[PDB]
Amino acid sequence: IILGAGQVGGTLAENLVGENNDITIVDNNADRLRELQDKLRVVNGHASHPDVLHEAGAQDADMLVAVTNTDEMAACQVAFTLFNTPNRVARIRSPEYLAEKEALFKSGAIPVDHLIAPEELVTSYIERLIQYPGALQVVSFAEQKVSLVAVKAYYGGPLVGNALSALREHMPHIDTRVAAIFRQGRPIRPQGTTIIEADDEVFFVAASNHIRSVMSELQRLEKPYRRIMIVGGGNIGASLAKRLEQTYSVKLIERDYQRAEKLSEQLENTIVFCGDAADQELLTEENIDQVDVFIALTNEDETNIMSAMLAKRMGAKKVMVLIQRGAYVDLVQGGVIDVAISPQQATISALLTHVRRADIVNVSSLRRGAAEAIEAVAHGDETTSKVVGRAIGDIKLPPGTTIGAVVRGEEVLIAHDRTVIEQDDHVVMFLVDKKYVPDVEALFQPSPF
Amino acid sequence: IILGAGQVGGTLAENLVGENNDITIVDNNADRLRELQDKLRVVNGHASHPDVLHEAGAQDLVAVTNTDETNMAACQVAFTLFNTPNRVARIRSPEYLAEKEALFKSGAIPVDHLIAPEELVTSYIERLIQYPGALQVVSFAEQKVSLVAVKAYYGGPLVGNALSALREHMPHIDTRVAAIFRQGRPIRPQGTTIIEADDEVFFVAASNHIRSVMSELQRLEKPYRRIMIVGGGNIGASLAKRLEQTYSVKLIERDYQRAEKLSEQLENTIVFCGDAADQELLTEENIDQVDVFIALTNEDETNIMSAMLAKRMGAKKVMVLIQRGAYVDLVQGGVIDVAISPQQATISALLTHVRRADIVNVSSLRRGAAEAIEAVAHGDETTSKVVGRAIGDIKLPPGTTIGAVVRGEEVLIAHDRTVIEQDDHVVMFLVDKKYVPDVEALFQPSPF
Amino acid sequence: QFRSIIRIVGLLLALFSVTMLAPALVALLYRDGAGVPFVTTFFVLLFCGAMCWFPNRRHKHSRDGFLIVVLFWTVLGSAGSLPFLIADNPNISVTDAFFESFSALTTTGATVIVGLDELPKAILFYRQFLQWFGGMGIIVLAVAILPVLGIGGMQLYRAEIPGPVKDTKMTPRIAETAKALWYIYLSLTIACAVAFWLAGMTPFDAISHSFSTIAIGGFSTHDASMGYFDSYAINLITVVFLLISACNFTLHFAAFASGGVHPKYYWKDPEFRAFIFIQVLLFLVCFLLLLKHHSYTSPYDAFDQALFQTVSISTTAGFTTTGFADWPLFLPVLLLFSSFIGGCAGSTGGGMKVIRILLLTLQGARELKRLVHPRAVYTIKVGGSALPQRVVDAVWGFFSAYALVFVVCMLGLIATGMDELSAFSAVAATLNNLGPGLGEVALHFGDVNDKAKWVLIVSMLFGRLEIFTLLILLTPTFW
Amino acid sequence: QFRSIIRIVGLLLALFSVTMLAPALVALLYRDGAGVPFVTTFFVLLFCGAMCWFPNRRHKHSRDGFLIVVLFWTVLGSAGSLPFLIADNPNISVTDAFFESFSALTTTGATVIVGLDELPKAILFYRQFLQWFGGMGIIVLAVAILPVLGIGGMQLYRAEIPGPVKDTKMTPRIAETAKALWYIYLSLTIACAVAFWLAGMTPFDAISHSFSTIAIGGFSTHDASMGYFDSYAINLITVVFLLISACNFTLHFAAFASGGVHPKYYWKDPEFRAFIFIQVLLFLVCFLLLLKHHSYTSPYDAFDQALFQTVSISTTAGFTTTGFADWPLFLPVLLLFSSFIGGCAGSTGGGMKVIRILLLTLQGARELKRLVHPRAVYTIKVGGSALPQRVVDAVWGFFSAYALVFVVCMLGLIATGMDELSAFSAVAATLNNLGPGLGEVALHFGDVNDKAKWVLIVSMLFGRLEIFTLLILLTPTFW
Ligand SMILES: Nc1ncnc2c1ncn2[C@@H]1O[C@H](COP(=O)(O)OP(=O)(O)OP(O)(O)=S)[C@@H](O)[C@H]1O
Ligand SMILES: Nc1ncnc2c1ncn2[C@@H]1O[C@H](COP(=O)(O)OP(=O)(O)OP(O)(O)=S)[C@@H](O)[C@H]1O
Ligand SMILES: Nc1ncnc2c1ncn2[C@@H]1O[C@H](COP(=O)(O)OP(=O)(O)OP(O)(O)=S)[C@@H](O)[C@H]1O
Ligand SMILES: Nc1ncnc2c1ncn2[C@@H]1O[C@H](COP(=O)(O)OP(=O)(O)OP(O)(O)=S)[C@@H](O)[C@H]1O
Repeated sequence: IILGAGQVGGTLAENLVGENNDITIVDNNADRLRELQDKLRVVNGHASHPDVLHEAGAQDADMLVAVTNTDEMAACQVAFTLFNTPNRVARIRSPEYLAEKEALFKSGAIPVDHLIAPEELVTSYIERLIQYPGALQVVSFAEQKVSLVAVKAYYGGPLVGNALSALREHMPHIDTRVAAIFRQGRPIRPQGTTIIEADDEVFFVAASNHIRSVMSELQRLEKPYRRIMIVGGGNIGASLAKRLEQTYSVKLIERDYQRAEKLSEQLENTIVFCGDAADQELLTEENIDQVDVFIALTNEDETNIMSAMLAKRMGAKKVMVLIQRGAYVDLVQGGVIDVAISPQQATISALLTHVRRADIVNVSSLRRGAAEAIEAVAHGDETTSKVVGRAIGDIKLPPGTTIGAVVRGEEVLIAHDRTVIEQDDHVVMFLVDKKYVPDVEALFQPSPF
Repeated sequence: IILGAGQVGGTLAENLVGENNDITIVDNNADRLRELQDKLRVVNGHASHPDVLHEAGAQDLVAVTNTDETNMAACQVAFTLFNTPNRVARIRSPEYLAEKEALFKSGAIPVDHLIAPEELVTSYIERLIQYPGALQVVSFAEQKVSLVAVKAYYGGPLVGNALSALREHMPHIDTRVAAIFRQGRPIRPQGTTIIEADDEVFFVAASNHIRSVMSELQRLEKPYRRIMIVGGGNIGASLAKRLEQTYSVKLIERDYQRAEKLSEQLENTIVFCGDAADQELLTEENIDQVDVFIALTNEDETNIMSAMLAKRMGAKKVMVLIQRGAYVDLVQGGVIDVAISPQQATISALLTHVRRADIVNVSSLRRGAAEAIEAVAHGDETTSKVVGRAIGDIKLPPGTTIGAVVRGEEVLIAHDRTVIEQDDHVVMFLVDKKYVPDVEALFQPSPF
Repeated sequence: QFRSIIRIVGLLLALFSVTMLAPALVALLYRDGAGVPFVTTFFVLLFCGAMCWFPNRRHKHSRDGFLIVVLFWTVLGSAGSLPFLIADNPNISVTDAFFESFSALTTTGATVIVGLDELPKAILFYRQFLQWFGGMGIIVLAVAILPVLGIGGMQLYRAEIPGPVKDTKMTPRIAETAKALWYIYLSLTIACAVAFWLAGMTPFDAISHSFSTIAIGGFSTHDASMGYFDSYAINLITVVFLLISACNFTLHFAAFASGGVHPKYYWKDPEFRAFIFIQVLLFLVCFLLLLKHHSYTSPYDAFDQALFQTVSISTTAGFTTTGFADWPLFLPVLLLFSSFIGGCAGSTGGGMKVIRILLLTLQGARELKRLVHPRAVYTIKVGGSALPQRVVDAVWGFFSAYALVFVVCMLGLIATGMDELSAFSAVAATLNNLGPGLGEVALHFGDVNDKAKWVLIVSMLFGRLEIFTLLILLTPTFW
Repeated sequence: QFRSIIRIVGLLLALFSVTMLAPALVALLYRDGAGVPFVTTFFVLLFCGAMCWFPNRRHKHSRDGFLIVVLFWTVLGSAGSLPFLIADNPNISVTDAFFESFSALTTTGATVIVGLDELPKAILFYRQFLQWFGGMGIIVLAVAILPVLGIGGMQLYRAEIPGPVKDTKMTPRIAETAKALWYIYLSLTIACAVAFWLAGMTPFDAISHSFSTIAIGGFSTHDASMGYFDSYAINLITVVFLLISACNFTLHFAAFASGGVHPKYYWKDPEFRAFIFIQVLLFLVCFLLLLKHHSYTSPYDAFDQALFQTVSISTTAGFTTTGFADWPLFLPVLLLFSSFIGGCAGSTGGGMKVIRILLLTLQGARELKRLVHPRAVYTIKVGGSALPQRVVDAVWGFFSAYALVFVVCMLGLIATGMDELSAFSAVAATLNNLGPGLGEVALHFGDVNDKAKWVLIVSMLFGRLEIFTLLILLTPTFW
């Protein structure tokens, strides 16, 4: 049960329902709820009082997810105290509830079975891009072992105009495969006939262990980032600084003095400032022509863009913004701004890894527009499954879908046309159109046992 | 263990410490805390974090923040990880009452005793309406005994008469003057004292028979019929939901969107939309026939400048709600008949839990230096200086005068010829409160 | 827009034809009857219903909803006349037939056939069957498709009214209200049907009068409704099966949700709490006026006759078990005014349902209080929470439109040669879906003029559709 | 409370007696008349008016205002009956007299005296004079004291009218509306009075018919209103002096504020902009129906007869210059329905003033638009600024109360032995303050039963007072 009809609850309510699982969402906002009722049972809820919560759920019994306005927990306790509902996931944003998580949560006091701390997820994610220079976006699936890494094709690049299969004739060291191609905002599924044009998002597949190795074999692993610049003093700005001052030369820009002082107190080895983001003097005076990346983490998405647009004009090697609402990302990305990050496309990314656990499909982090990458599980021996033993090239997959890899236990087999799908595999594939999932969900799913 | 340095925490921190009991208060407001640290040990604290709360509690509960939600967390943190005793925590927001039975009688939240301020004042205000002519009603730890205060005017049966001149007859149920407040300053009752005009004559009365006392003194006016209110907030709505069934209520609320919900929540009440000083609304709605004009707003200035008007038009009575409790005597009397304080009633309830089983219970009649107290006499004649000795033979500190004695469930009015027996709850009036550990040392039994 | 609509139309015409089979089956199980027009109609409609949707099987998806439901009755009402036109046994004209077709389907109950006692027992089933079909039609529409539209008139109907009490799920609409409500419908029709058998009358009259009381129609297989057998039981069953069928069916949904926990669901609905008082006070005053007048020899008959007439006329049922012979002239008029207070909303019922009247009485008194306390704030009590100013407007515009149609439809019947009194007696009987003319033993709908019977059809729709549904058809904004 | 009220009462009774002199003066200036009852009344009332306020000369100051104005007509109306009881020339019953007293003072115009042509010329002046007095009464109350109370009927009225147009020097809430309006009143009565003299008729009929046409009136010194002289001029003056006298007098306040700047004040008031259109469309359709029927030989007579009847019946005037002989039955009915839309508010006026109908048509169409655009925001256009939700409620609660009284007053006339049609023809004629019965066969109010003649009095007050003024009298909240 979802206690919200927000972009999180709505994106779930759309993504999770394939009749594979059944849920009931709660929201006091009727115009948005019956809008979210399209995507399913609605239990409009007066401030998470028990009559809603347990009757909507605990009598029927199903997993509880609470994402409403504030962090202050009360609803998960109302579900745990008098009903004993299991597998409760509750988003908690405010740091103080995180900073003492160990005291509170590993004592079992609060009943959160699994946390979804947005500031934590986004700040960890941004450090994951910095670590592999040249990576636009990194895609994470339910299986930690496999992950996609995306690059940008330019003039003079090793990958422009070349034939896809022309790279498939050599398999040097660790190997890759192009699972997706995004250009001009709209999706192109990879084919043998497709050519890599300029300004593309070439999404390579790579085993999570050896990602850096993949990018250096394609000559795209630039020199490690050294000098970083940030622009946000909020929950994400301080967390990122507290994570990068030990390994990277950080500079911060905060426009509220009383907060700029505590950032000077909380960050020992960082230089925090007091200025507006578009203060041309401050950016020049503080050596912006030698910046390698210009992370922008503000409240208003307009400000992140109009400052990160300024700071590639001056001379930063790269730029990153934080488009708060997550439905926009692919529209400002590419071109002048190299990377755009979304917290509500990362908070939802973690929720579809708990909900989908043990299910037929796991929805990847690569959801942009209609396209989404998914990970499908093949159960059952050759007697109770249409897709087991059959070679990849011999599967009548729905249109646009293309298998990119296969995860087996703890090793990643790149999908080749000559590969065999064995039982209990986690197949990683790229859907160009997401209206086809219950076709895949019906193909891989084992027949009655 | 407290968590406030406010008027609640400060008034407690002042009242409770006679070396009889020991406590530790918590507050992030340093300038107020170490000021309140005069009035014991101060733990500077951030929210209900265990470091401050939990460590202070064991090996070294009252929780009075700005908010209820923070208070609930503190009682749970103390109950979950140490299993601390008692735990009284104030909760103001109504819905935590509306589902109190579901929540609290399920034992989920660990409040051992609640102090719901909106409820206490509104019950109190109904307690004055029930006895017409009563300025203030005083409640002690023992429900059985209580003081009732009246106002002496020209033409009253009690003006200029000698106190003892009223003590010659003991008709039916009897009374006794435990306190006399005049001009704002306290006069302890004596045989030589005469009841002058515009006094606060505080009569003693068994809680059961209060109306009987006031009718024997010919002061029980006609029952109130028509009431008028002025607050649409937490106290205004609660009072309306209590009076529309028995009294003809009218309400005045100046915020429409709140005036509508009051029309939904109150079936038999007439709620309005107007400012308190709207002469047209008060005249148009027949204020010259109002019997009492309770004003229950946020700003004390507004209550006065409106309750003064309603008396002028005029109403039969007026009542205000002076939010801070420090001025109750100053505004009271004269033009405005009655002034009510939530922080002289919220603290009145907290001094009945804390003081439980102790030597003294501090009454609700605390104003300025004067306060009424209830002292407990333990031990037989061998381990107590004050037991068996007749009242007239106790060398009480100056200003202190015994008014009554509560023995089990029966109220004995103090007479000079009375004997104090063991395990008594004596009710008396202190003009000066600096004498408590003298009384607290007099009644207290010698080592056993 | 129009394309997928004609798909719906031809689809329903086919379903109507499938209904034609059940009558003719009776005209062969019985052979006191003529069945060929039903089987001639079954074919011709199936073709004419199929011919429209075959080239229109193209599927596509508020302006849609208003135009459907005027076709649901216009098309089905016209198609209903066909059996009467063909058969020579009635010897009924076209307008008399279109009238009897609409009067049946609209659950009105106003007839234009003289001496139907001895008419065949096959055409006699079709009349009552059409009331049953229009009985079900109003239920699915009023509870489900119509409220969405914005003229729900069901409890706090306005647009948003998603199942009212014990409204859980409710995501499937019409389709999760056509299936579930049928069980109440069938389980109520049979209960009365066998009850009439236990009263003693023939299976046919037992059944074909159950199709009529439950659908609040008022038809009969006898010229006199329930004077054919002046037995207290039949009356007392017809009384109790009109009161039970008149109330909100969303409250009759208090039996299919975890068994019989009725009384809490029923009595805590203010519409049912006002349906009783209005029903009691009516019969109560219609009884004291009979006892003071000695209209009937024994007060048991007076009780029988009164308690049936107030609950057959103020529930829009339209059954006559008397001739108002010994009744004051002043009683049929009062009963006719009580017709406007039709059955509870969400049920087969007449014009200004109890809420429309309940809301009207509530709001009308508030305007009387404010006159003395102008600066006071007042609200409406009906439900748990007061009504939105949209709904109060949606009743007071409904009264206005009602007395706007009722006057134009009156000065339209006057012109065709009727008299002032008979016009009022007619439109108040047809706009409210009542049936009997009422008054000092007056209207017989055969005497009505040809071009008035058309206006009457024009009117009985206006009452059956919530008046606005068809009034907006001629607006410029809709088109 | 009650004390200072009786001061006002006896004060007006004295003022009414001072009026009694002008009739008796004519019964001695003229040679056909009887003056003793007027002078017998002059004395007895002056005493009975003085006896009440002498021991009550104590002065003291909403609940006050409602109880005054029901006494203003109850007391003065009863007092008006006295002259008729005494004089034996029209020997007439008490209830026939109380009726003719109220009918005159209430400006109704419904008479119960047969053959008044040859009645004395002294009682003939008193009947018309009482209409004049009630003509002034409505003006001072409708525009001044009544709006403050809470029932306005005056453009935007709920309780907040400064007159809108030239809202200056309004300090004296009633002391400068009685003074200033009288000049308009007198300057209107004389203009028509001498105009009738220029038409040719005797001074008496010239003047005593101006008392009748300037106020809403309806009375006559001839059994037939204006068929006594079928001359186009008298009709064409009575037409224009009813249209001019029917509309808002605060729009006639466009002459006493800096001279004649009329057209801007008149036409920019939406009530007058709808008074014309409703008046034109009526006569226009009442004309084409006469021309298509060849009811009259020459279309000048048809024009004369129609244009007078629509503007004598829709303005609540009540003048009959015909017998509807060649008129379809369908015309007197339509005209009676048009009686509800009487003269513009704030003037001698009908049951539902133009605004009540104008507001009703405006709001009723908004409810038709919202049905298609549910999420749209709509407003009312009538004035400069859209109306407060208080006023829209005060129109729609007024319609409800109107059709609540009109039905209770109807089932009250039916019981006394009348017939459904005649009751409707009576209460619609008295609630609206229109004397004629208005049918092909008229109601002649002599035939009305004695007990009904009381209910008619009860009713004509309800229309003259804004219906609520007397409806709240029997509320529990008021007492
Ligand atoms: N006080 C509340 N109690 C319960 N539910 C609430 C409350 N306030 C908001 N909600 C619900 O939460 C949603 C609105 O929350 P938001 O303010 O949009 O939070 P949010 O930050 O937008 O969530 P995301 O991450 O952006 S999807 C609606 O579905 C409401 O039903
Ligand atoms: N140009 C700018 N415009 C707005 N805020 C800015 C700018 N530069 C720095 N900031 C800081 O951004 C802060 C926003 O912090 P919050 O309001 O707490 O939102 P937040 O979610 O906590 O921050 P995030 O999400 O961790 S980046 C402001 O208070 C400033 O301290
Ligand atoms: N986060 C917090 N942790 C602890 N105390 C807090 C916190 N925030 C506010 N306070 C308390 O806020 C109080 C001052 O405000 P309030 O007490 O709420 O005002 P008040 O309640 O009208 O005064 P009272 O009732 O006499 S305590 C102090 O006791 C502070 O300790
Ligand atoms: N000048 C005023 N005249 C009349 N009513 C007022 C005035 N000012 C405020 N009020 C009312 O008092 C309300 C204030 O209530 P809240 O602040 O929400 O709760 P509260 O009433 O302050 O709590 P208490 O118990 O009254 S101290 C306003 O919303 C109005 O309803």
